[PDB]
Amino acid sequence: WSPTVGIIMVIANVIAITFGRQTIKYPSAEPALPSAKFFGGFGAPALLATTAFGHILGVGLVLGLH
Amino acid sequence: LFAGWLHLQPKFRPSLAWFKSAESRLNHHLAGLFGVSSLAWAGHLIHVA
Amino acid sequence: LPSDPRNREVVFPAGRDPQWGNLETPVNASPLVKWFINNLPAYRPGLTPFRRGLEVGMAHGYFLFGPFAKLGPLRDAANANLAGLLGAIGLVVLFTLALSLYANSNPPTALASVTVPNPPDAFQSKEGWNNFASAFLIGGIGGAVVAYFLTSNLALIQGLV
Amino acid sequence: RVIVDKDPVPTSFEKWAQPGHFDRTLARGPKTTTWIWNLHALAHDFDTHTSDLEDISRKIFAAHFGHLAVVTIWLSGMIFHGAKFSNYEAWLSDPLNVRPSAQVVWPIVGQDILNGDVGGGFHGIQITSGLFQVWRGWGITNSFQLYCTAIGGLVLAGLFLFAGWFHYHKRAPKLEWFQNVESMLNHHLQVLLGCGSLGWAGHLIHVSAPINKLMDAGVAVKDIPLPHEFILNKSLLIDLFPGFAAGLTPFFTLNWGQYADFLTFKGGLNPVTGGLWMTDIAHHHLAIAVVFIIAGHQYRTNWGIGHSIKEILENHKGPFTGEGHKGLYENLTTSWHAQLATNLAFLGSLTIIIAHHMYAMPPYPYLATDYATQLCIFTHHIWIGGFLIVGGAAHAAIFMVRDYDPVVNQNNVLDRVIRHRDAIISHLNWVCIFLGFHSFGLYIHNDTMRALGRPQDMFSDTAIQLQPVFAQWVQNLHTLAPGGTAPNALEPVSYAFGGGVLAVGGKVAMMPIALGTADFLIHHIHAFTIHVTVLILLKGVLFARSSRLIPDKANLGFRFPCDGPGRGGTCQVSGWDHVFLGLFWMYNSLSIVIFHFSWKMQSDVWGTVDAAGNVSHITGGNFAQSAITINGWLRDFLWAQASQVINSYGSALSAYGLMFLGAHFVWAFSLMFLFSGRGYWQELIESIVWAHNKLKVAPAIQPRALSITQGRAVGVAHYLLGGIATTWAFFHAHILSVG
Amino acid sequence: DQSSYLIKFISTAPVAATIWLTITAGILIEFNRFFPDLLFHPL
Amino acid sequence: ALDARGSKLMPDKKDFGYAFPCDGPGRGGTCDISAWDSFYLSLFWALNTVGWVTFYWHWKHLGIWQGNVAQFNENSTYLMGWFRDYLWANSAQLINGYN
Amino acid sequence: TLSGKTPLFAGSTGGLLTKAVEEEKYAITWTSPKAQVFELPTGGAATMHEGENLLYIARKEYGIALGGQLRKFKITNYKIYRILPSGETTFIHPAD
Amino acid sequence: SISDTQVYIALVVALIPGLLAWRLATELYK
Amino acid sequence: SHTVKIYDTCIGCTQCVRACPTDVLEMVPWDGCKAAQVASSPRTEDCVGCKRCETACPTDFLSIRVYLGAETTRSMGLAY
Amino acid sequence: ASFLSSIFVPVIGWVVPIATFSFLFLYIERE
Ligand code: CLA
Ligand code: CLA
Ligand code: CLA
Ligand code: CLA
Ligand code: CLA
Ligand SMILES: CC1=C(/C=C/C(C)=C/C=C/C(C)=C/C=C/C=C(C)/C=C/C=C(C)/C=C/C2=C(C)CCCC2(C)C)C(C)(C)CCC1
Ligand SMILES: CC1=C(C/C=C(\C)CCC[C@H](C)CCC[C@H](C)CCCC(C)C)C(=O)c2ccccc2C1=O
Ligand code: SF4
Ligand code: SF4
Ligand code: SF4
Repeated sequence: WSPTVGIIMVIANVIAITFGRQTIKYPSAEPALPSAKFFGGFGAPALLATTAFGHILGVGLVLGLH
Repeated sequence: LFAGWLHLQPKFRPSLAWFKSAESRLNHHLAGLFGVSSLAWAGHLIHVA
Repeated sequence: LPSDPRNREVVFPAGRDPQWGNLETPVNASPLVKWFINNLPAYRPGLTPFRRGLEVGMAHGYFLFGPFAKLGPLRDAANANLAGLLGAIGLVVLFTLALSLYANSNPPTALASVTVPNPPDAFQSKEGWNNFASAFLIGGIGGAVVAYFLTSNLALIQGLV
Repeated sequence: RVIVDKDPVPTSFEKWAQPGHFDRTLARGPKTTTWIWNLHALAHDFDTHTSDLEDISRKIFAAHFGHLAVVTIWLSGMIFHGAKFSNYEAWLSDPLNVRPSAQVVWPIVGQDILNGDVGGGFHGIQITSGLFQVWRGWGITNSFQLYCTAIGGLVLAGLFLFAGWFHYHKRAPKLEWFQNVESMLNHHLQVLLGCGSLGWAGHLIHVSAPINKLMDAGVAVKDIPLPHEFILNKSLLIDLFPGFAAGLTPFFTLNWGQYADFLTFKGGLNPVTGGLWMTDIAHHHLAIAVVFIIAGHQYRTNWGIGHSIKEILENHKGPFTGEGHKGLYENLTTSWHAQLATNLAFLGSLTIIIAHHMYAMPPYPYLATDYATQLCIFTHHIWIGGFLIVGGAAHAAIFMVRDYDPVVNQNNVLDRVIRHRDAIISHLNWVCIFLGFHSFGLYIHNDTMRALGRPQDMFSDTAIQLQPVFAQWVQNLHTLAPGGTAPNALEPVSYAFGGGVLAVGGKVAMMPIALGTADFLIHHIHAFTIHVTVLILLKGVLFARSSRLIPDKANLGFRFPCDGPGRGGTCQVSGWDHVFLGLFWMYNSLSIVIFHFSWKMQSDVWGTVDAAGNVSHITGGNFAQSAITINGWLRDFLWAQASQVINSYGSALSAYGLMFLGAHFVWAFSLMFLFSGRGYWQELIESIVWAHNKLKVAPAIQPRALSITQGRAVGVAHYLLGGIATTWAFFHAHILSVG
Repeated sequence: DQSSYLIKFISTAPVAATIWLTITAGILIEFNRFFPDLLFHPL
Repeated sequence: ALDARGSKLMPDKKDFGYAFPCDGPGRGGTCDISAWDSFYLSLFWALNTVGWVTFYWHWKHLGIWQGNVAQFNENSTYLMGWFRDYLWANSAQLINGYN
Repeated sequence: TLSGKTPLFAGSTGGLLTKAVEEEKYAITWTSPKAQVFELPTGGAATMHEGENLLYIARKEYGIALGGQLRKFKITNYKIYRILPSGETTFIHPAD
Repeated sequence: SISDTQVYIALVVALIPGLLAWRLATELYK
Repeated sequence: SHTVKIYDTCIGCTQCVRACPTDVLEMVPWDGCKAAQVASSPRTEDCVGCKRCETACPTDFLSIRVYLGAETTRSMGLAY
Repeated sequence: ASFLSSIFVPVIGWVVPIATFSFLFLYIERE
């Protein structure tokens, strides 16, 4: 029973947590098919890993807060 | 009791220059041991006590 | 819980000869275990072979009062504890035979393990094993009487303490 | 990284003509009758031919399409036989009275008496496989949905059989396609398991649970609409399941509490069917599906991110275990038996968990109502799970002989169990002996105390308690979990722990199973017969390459009879022979699990509920004071429950009377191979070849006795066949009569 | 000749003995649908 | 008895005495080849055959001693009547010796 | 004497037993071209040295089962002795 | 007061510093 | 120990010497056969009764034969 | 569970000093 309020971008923090976390933590981090150009040493699959993990780390958090 | 055992093992055993780094104790103990713990107890009073 | 700390090991081999069929583990050579086993009366330095079997008989004769008196057939009757005394004394005698039967058969020499670096020198002669057998019967019977004396009146010692 | 060879093997009938083309020694032609048995033995053993792992792996992957075809032909056959030759449409109207039946028997020799009256104007064999519970659980209403499924299965059986031709004889993969185990685990965990359970979660919500809710109202069978009208006419997904008008937007605004009508957490049994709630299975397979799609994004592929298994295993090492798990990647990415040992000991152990998690939590409509079905589903997958664990132990011993390498497996955890393998076995030898006396000898104690007229000295509920404290406690935690450690549930995970009695009509669906002194003994018999089975199988794995008796056992092979009569005698030293001895203990262990089940459930669970809630069990409640003596297992279980299997002549259970005696025969027949030896029977044939030489009927292919390994293999195959089929025919004729 | 390999496959040991024992068993089955219960010759 | 002095698979069996295990895994293996081993296999049959002569003795007389000759003459032609009316039915007094 | 190096392994439970004190004990020496991984007949893997090696084994059966395993390393120089507990070393393999 | 059960949890948990105090006091030498 | 009898029918195949795992057997020169050598068993106190030597011999019937005799410690195959 | 006083207090009163003093006396008098 949590409709989208304007301040439900908790996941936008959670996504911003993730690639701020996982930039310094990947072993390879620039495989192929880059997003040219984009800040941070990412390829396109590495950045859509962090935005996918933050979109999963953020869904459990909003439901945790009911 | 585990921490004192751990910091006697040879690569976990601190060097001499770690002990005589006096400016770094004063920053961590004043801000953290004194300051955060006084902040945490103020969090304990307001939320709980 | 890093020990030495990310390194190194404990199963170094027995006596630094890997071609011997034994290893040093934390059950072999942990110095609380090695101190315990070396100081049982079978292994303690400075004991007569009569003196070794005297403590071994008092210990094994002590707890064998237990399962006869509380699980035997007479355990509901008035002789519930006397049935455990005759069973415990009656089975030390069956062990006194087996010690004397082992001793008279020209018994082999005792081993030397890794937690015990020597056999205690009284366990290689027929005369040495016979003193161990004569002590076991004396201490085994006496160790079962003192278990019979304590458990037969449990309300009295607890009132007198 | 897909690279595929173009036409390696020409499709021809050339090699169908000469038999045994695969091996160079065996293709030169038969000389004795030993050649006939080695053709059928070395047939699907593709590893013995070459050293080319690329060539062997293509045969292995294509033959795996062959086994997928015969399962689909079998499965679409069971739907087709259930379409024509069944009473499925008469079973749906009254599952409390109509018995599940297929397999109408041709009437030729008087075997039309096997077509007995199951109810519904239909004569046939009362099935116990439970396919009517599955098809109702799928939501099939009429026969035409069974035809198009079965005809659809026959098409799907043809695509598997065509691709097996295609991916071997036409377009075969290279080696490095197979060793992409990071790429394999990502597709197989996500698309097969995750997307398979996500798609099936869509099948309960839109299709199955609307139909099974209309069935529980007792509306009709024909008047329930077709399940594609539930998708078209959305007004019928809103009469039932009212949390549906909000549509698709509460999924994406994270208003997942809007969906609380049809993704529930009811946690218990449906009081109408005695099965699980269909809405709980919907939220199950959906929540199952999210976890698999996430966890299948773990291993590294062509796009850089992800874990590497060669870098996961080599980090996990400790002080005790030296190099740890360093080197186990090369064992599991080169050898096929190391994969086959792992995927079979853990799928066989999974199958036993499925059997325990389906009798207490019956997942189908009217499954716990039919006692004849629920007994046989357990006892089926028990045996299927037990053969595979012995197979994982078998194909691990084959790994140690052929595929073990000292250079890779230096000082890792595989190497460190071969240093202390004497400490492993002899400490396991003690526990098997310790559990033998203190579990079975407490039955021999109770046999003698009751025979001596001393019932007060027994290990029973009355005389000397042995109450299972550590399992009576865990039942009290799982009883009190709703409201406590899992507040969102209503009843427990099952009623086997606590709760109450749920009756469906008259028959008990599930009752709280109370553990006592007899349940202490028989759960420690189980630990005894399992640790002894481990003792035999692990000794064949650790001592596969050598021992103190044979220092070069891996030089001889996995499967050799002996090393001669010397050293006292060295017969049955091989790694094959420890698989041979473990099949008996597997038979011994699993026969008591299915005897514990078939008499605890009849004495303490199953039965008929009266009006006031009094539960009248099948055997009157006699497991307590009779499952503590071996006389009681003989009197009240084997003797008393066989009064329906041997008195069944002139009735529809006549075949179970014939399979009961006919399996006592084949069991006893197997002892001729086990007890006797080969060298007797070769001498006897020499006196029969003489009478065949005299009248000039001498065969050109010389007769030989069966070899030493084969005479053991024939003697265990005929042993396990007649011993299980005795129980197969005993469980059915007892429970198709009292159920 | 691809057709000769099918005559040569139909005359191996298990394939010929499957067909011949099927014709043998089918004669005994279709004799017993029409003339059943023949315990002895009626004379 | 007749092959005790040797045969094709193993000549000169007289040089090895009466009871010897085998001659190895060679020549296909020789498990239970000795003349003692043919004593050994026969005592399974000899205990079996006297089972048959004493199951049949005992159950024909249980009809004479009880006055029911019709139970044996109907049911001893097929092997369930041996299994049911003799093994199963008579062991009810026995197994209830202690309950 | 014998005077050989001992291969690299962490010890086994196979090893030697009480017979090596009491009745007899064997020992096999071989001169290896390099250091590599072989198998012990006592059980497990080991690592030979370069030059003359030495492995105290329990029975004569072990050293000839090992010598066949050394033959696929181009090592045909292995010599088994019989070391009695009185110190009597007997050259037994080969005969010359 | 507290229940009779909870006293035994406190005794078993107290073996964890009792073991670790014996490890520290012997790592500090004899 | 056991007893290893070698008859005069073998051909000097050297398959029995290369199969006895305790190395009981050895070849001695003998002007009879084509390969001009016969197997000999000078160390039968080491024989463990394995009958690998009877399995590997070609000639029919076997030129080598192991008679199982009194079993000492070396022929029982005991490491203890 | 007030009966634990009957089993911890005599152990600390009697058994703990007897085990400690008999260890320390044999440790200080140890060549
Ligand atoms: C933020 C990080 C941090 C923190 C939390 C600590 C914390 C600590 N360090 Mg430390 N240390 C740090 C960083 C840190 N250090 C760094 C970076 C270095 C290296 C440069 C060191 C080097 C170092 C050394 C070399 C030693 C310590 C020690 C200690 C301990 C001090 C003794 C103690 O417990 O007094 C606790 C004190 C307080 C909680 C504050 C008390 C304030 C006054 C006295 C009382 C006020 C209380 C008030 C009146 C109310 C009380 C009433 C209530 C009780 C009822 C303490 C756990 C010593 C130790 O014991 O080692 C384990 C020690 O020998 N540290
Ligand atoms: C055929 C010989 C035989 C005889 C005469 C007995 C006699 C007896 N057995 Mg028994 N038993 C036998 C064979 C025999 N057993 C075998 C073969 C087994 C193995 C299956 C057992 C296993 C067995 C068990 C497990 C138990 C008995 C028990 C008993 C006693 C039951 C009466 C009672 O209440 O004890 C009342 C009397 C006593 C409790 C004590 C009597 C004094 C004892 C016997 C000896 C006293 C010292 C003796 C004089 C000198 C040393 C012993 C000597 C033999 C060297 C009785 C003495 C029960 C018992 O009490 O055992 C102790 C019991 O628990 N038996
Ligand atoms: C803190 C530990 C502690 C504990 C638990 C006790 C407990 C007791 N003391 Mg005490 N005492 C202590 C310290 C302690 N004392 C110290 C430090 C001193 C020195 C000032 C004394 C001096 C003292 C005197 C002078 C006397 C006591 C007495 C007593 C007993 C009074 C109850 C009664 O009527 O006895 C009823 C019980 C008995 C009479 C006998 C009980 C059985 C005894 C204790 C042991 C039996 C054998 C044993 C199991 C094995 C060998 C002993 C073992 C310690 C090695 C009781 C057992 C009185 C007493 O009875 O002493 C014997 C007494 O006269 N105490
Ligand atoms: C995932 C399943 C699986 C797979 C793929 C394999 C694959 C293989 N196994 Mg393995 N195995 C398995 C499960 C499996 N096994 C299980 C579960 C067991 C335990 C019983 C074993 C026990 C086992 C042993 C002990 C051995 C193998 C061997 C082999 C290899 C050759 C087998 C062969 O050619 O048989 C050809 C097929 C046959 C000989 C037919 C056997 C027919 C059986 C005995 C009767 C079936 C009864 C049937 C249900 C009832 C019929 C009734 C009748 C009236 C019609 C091959 C790599 C052998 C080997 O050397 O590996 C290299 C070997 O020695 N396996
Ligand atoms: C009923 C038949 C039977 C029995 C009793 C056993 C017994 C045993 N088998 Mg076994 N086995 C059997 C059939 C049987 N097997 C068959 C048919 C096969 C063919 C496949 C095998 C294959 C087999 C293998 C392959 C292995 C065993 C193992 C074992 C041992 C398990 C340890 C144990 O529980 O001992 C405890 C003893 C009992 C449970 C028997 C009851 C004895 C009572 C409690 C006490 C005796 C009463 C009394 C005191 C006697 C004294 C009286 C006095 C007058 C003399 C044990 C010796 C394993 C082993 O040895 O490792 C542990 C093992 O590896 N067996
Ligand atoms: C290690 C350990 C353990 C174990 C232990 C035990 C359990 C022990 C036992 C105990 C016992 C087992 C005890 C014993 C003791 C003894 C005694 C207490 C004795 C006494 C005796 C006496 C007192 C006698 C005397 C006499 C004589 C000698 C002769 C004459 C007569 C008379 C009577 C005077 C435990 C578990 C804790 C845990 C861990 C550690
Ligand atoms: C019976 C038996 C034999 C002899 C059994 C043999 C040789 C098998 C023969 C049985 C089959 C059924 C014979 C089939 C012969 C023809 C191929 C079939 C002719 C009929 C066709 C129509 C099929 C052994 O060699 C043996 C060895 C070791 C332990 C136990 C035993 C054992 O019990
Ligand atoms: S299996 Fe037969 S031939 Fe082989 S050792 Fe055993 S008894 Fe001898
Ligand atoms: S006995 Fe056999 S192996 Fe030896 S020489 Fe003669 S034929 Fe060759
Ligand atoms: S007994 Fe036989 S197998 Fe053993 S060494 Fe002698 S000849 Fe070879």
